[PDB]
Amino acid sequence: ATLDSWLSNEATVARTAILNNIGADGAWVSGADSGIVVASPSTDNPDYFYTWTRDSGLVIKTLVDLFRNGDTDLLSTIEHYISSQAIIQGVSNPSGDLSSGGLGEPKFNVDETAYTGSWGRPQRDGPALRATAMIGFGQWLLDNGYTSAATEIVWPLVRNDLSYVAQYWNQTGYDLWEEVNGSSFFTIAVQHRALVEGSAFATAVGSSCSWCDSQAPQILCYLQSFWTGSYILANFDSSRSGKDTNTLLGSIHTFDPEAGCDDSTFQPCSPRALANHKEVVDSFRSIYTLNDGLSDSEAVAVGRYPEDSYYNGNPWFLCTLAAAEQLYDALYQWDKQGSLEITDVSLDFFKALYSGAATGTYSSSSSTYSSIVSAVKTFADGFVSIVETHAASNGSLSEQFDKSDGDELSARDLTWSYAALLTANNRRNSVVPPSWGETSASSVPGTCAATSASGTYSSVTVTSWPSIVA
Ligand SMILES: *[C@@H]1O[C@H](CO)[C@@H](O[C@@H]2O[C@H](CO)[C@@H](O[C@@H]3O[C@H](CO[C@H]4O[C@H](CO[C@H]5O[C@H](CO)[C@@H](O)[C@H](O)[C@@H]5O)[C@@H](O)[C@H](O[C@H]5O[C@H](CO)[C@@H](O)[C@H](O)[C@@H]5O)[C@@H]4O)[C@@H](O)[C@H](O[C@H]4O[C@H](CO)[C@@H](O)[C@H](O)[C@@H]4O[C@H]4O[C@H](CO)[C@@H](O)[C@H](O)[C@@H]4O)[C@@H]3O)[C@H](O)[C@H]2NC(C)=O)[C@H](O)[C@H]1NC(C)=O
Ligand SMILES: *[C@@H]1O[C@H](CO)[C@@H](O[C@@H]2O[C@H](CO)[C@@H](O[C@@H]3O[C@H](CO)[C@@H](O)[C@H](O[C@H]4O[C@H](CO)[C@@H](O)[C@H](O)[C@@H]4O[C@H]4O[C@H](CO)[C@@H](O)[C@H](O)[C@@H]4O)[C@@H]3O)[C@H](O)[C@H]2NC(C)=O)[C@H](O)[C@H]1NC(C)=O
Ligand SMILES: *[C@H]1O[C@H](CO)[C@@H](O)[C@H](O)[C@@H]1O
Ligand SMILES: *[C@H]1O[C@H](CO)[C@@H](O)[C@H](O)[C@@H]1O
Ligand SMILES: *[C@H]1O[C@H](CO)[C@@H](O)[C@H](O)[C@@H]1O
Ligand SMILES: *[C@H]1O[C@H](CO)[C@@H](O)[C@H](O)[C@@H]1O
Ligand SMILES: *[C@H]1O[C@H](CO)[C@@H](O)[C@H](O)[C@@H]1O
Ligand SMILES: *[C@H]1O[C@H](CO)[C@@H](O)[C@H](O)[C@@H]1O
Ligand SMILES: *[C@H]1O[C@H](CO)[C@@H](O)[C@H](O)[C@@H]1O
Ligand SMILES: *[C@H]1O[C@H](CO)[C@@H](O)[C@H](O)[C@@H]1O
Ligand SMILES: *[C@H]1O[C@H](CO)[C@@H](O)[C@H](O)[C@@H]1O
Ligand SMILES: *[C@H]1O[C@H](CO)[C@@H](O)[C@H](O)[C@@H]1O
Repeated sequence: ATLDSWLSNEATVARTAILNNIGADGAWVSGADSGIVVASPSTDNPDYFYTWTRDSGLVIKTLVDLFRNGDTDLLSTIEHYISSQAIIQGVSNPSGDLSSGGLGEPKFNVDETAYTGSWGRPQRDGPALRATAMIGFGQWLLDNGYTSAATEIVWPLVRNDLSYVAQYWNQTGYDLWEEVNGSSFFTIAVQHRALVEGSAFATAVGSSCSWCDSQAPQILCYLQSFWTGSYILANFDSSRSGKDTNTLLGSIHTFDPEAGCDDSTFQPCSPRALANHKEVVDSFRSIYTLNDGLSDSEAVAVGRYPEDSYYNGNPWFLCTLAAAEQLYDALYQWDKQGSLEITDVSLDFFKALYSGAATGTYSSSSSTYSSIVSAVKTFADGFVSIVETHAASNGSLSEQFDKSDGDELSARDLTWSYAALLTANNRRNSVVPPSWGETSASSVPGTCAATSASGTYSSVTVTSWPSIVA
């Protein structure tokens, strides 16, 4: 009643707020160039008035999906983004130049100039995310007869990012939270996905990605090492416990609606992703006063990692939403399959929600299935109610919400917060993203090798966009 309604409304605010944070007509970000996604309009305490390759990549993939589903008015936004990326790719920065590491640079100034101070660089997820966002649009272009745009503009840009992923996946860098210098799950997971989908896209435009092909199975191989036997290790080279919403994000951003409950790829309904979900969420239950009194069967406010001290370490809107989004994704998957399986690995996850849980297979007409899917949906929705509870009255969503009183804190109107609302809502409604080919890319090689493949680098110039109609 309350929730369903709040969401319809929030989805509208979320779409507007996002556009307000994109140049060069964005109402909140005067100064940002055309196609530049600003993290937040907050210029002071904290200063988030920059454009991050990850943030923009995530937001744009979200907008691309809205567009393909009928939000035709987002066309110019997407086109501006792509054109801005042709320029950014060639900007010389502390990470290097186009062909010498430049692509791994985390953030840039909104005016498209390099950010030259000290930063946790490089961040190798960036290029994989940007490539995923473009491939989605490039697919639309091929399907609607704009073959030339797809082949001469998108492909060349994706080609750069994919060469980067193939070349450096096997090197340390900073995590998505920009603090741990090592090897991180999220990064590895989104890289694997980009290579696979880059390869298919390349073939579709009449070309190839030999380096996509040789490296994908190796990244997948390596990805298996993050499973500890209990949960997904967020990063190697860390002294933390390793329980981090990074791993939830990793699953949801690599969710393929055609995939079964594959452990190799950590799908939302995979026993490993389910076991992981409980361990990560449970880590926040006793550290936030806001969670005081809630039982193990109830949704709680979720932060990044239990050890977080950032602004004292508080719940984040996007983290809380990720916790719900994974569940909506699993429900979808179970429904499509027509069954749900409970294993020894996922028993704790299920039992906390449905105390009569026992291992076995449960068809969709079975009493147990109905019992579990209801409890799961209720649980997922509870995460969303927490968000509704703490959002501003006009719908404004901040980065964080206070661990004790739930007031909004840290960067205001965070673009990533709004994109996270949209995808969770979509998933809640059975609106899923296009497949990335997970079904021909979940086989793990017998032996993992520490390797790379060098692709090719070439600067792209976007002279003009054909007069596309949608
Ligand atoms: C829902 O409603 C909310 C509530 O109104 C809307 O949010 C508000 O949006 C406006 C813009 O439309 C923001 O205005 C901008 O404010 C900053 C200053 O912000 C700091 O100070 C604020 C006030 O400080 C005093 O008053 C408060 C009020 O009670 C006291 O609490 C304080 O103690 C002080 O006494 C303060 O409110 C701000 O806090 C918010 O942000 C922080 C940090 O991110 C959060 O932690 C907080 O929780 C809180 O959310 C903040 O501390 C100005 O700097 C901005 O001016 C720039 O932009 C103008 C145009 O937008 C321009 O005219 C100016 O010249 C200036 O331009 C410069 O900066 C731009 C970048 O932003 C550049 O692009 C530009 O080139 C140039 O360099 C602006 O005035 C409000 O801060 C914001 N308020 C809140 C509470 O968030 C919200 O948008 C609505 N949502 C929807 C979906 O509609
Ligand atoms: C480049 O690619 C190669 C090839 O894929 C990568 O090499 C593999 O590296 C993984 C990760 O180190 C490694 O797996 C380790 O094997 C050890 C021996 O079998 C294990 O002792 C070790 O255990 C850690 O991880 C477990 C989960 O897998 C945890 O349960 C366990 O507690 C350990 O975790 C703690 O210790 C680590 C230290 O390794 C610490 O950083 C953690 O934060 C945590 O505190 C691993 O299982 C494979 O054996 C390697 N494979 C090969 C063929 O050598 C290489 O890492 C890649 N390099 C980069 C930078 O990407
Ligand atoms: C993931 O993909 C592999 C093929 O690479 C399949 O064997 C598996 O069944 C799943 O579809
Ligand atoms: C599944 O396919 C992979 C490649 O994607 C192989 O390396 C593996 O051995 C299995 O045949
Ligand atoms: C890394 O290793 C693989 C095989 O182990 C090679 O094929 C590759 O060229 C790189 O040297
Ligand atoms: C990636 O790194 C490998 C090293 O294993 C090189 O052989 C390859 O040329 C590329 O630089
Ligand atoms: C990897 O190595 C190849 C071979 O030298 C280069 O052409 C490519 O630019 C990348 O550096
Ligand atoms: C790698 O390959 C691309 C395209 O095949 C070239 O344009 C580039 O100069 C490099 O040789
Ligand atoms: C490498 O490839 C790009 C994309 O086609 C060109 O713009 C550049 O001139 C070089 O041939
Ligand atoms: C490719 O890179 C060149 C510089 O090497 C740029 O001038 C061009 O704008 C594109 O970014
Ligand atoms: C795109 O094309 C222009 C030439 O028309 C180059 O100068 C630019 O670097 C990019 O390759
Ligand atoms: C538009 O025009 C420039 C100059 O010829 C090209 O380099 C660019 O790739 C696009 O075709």
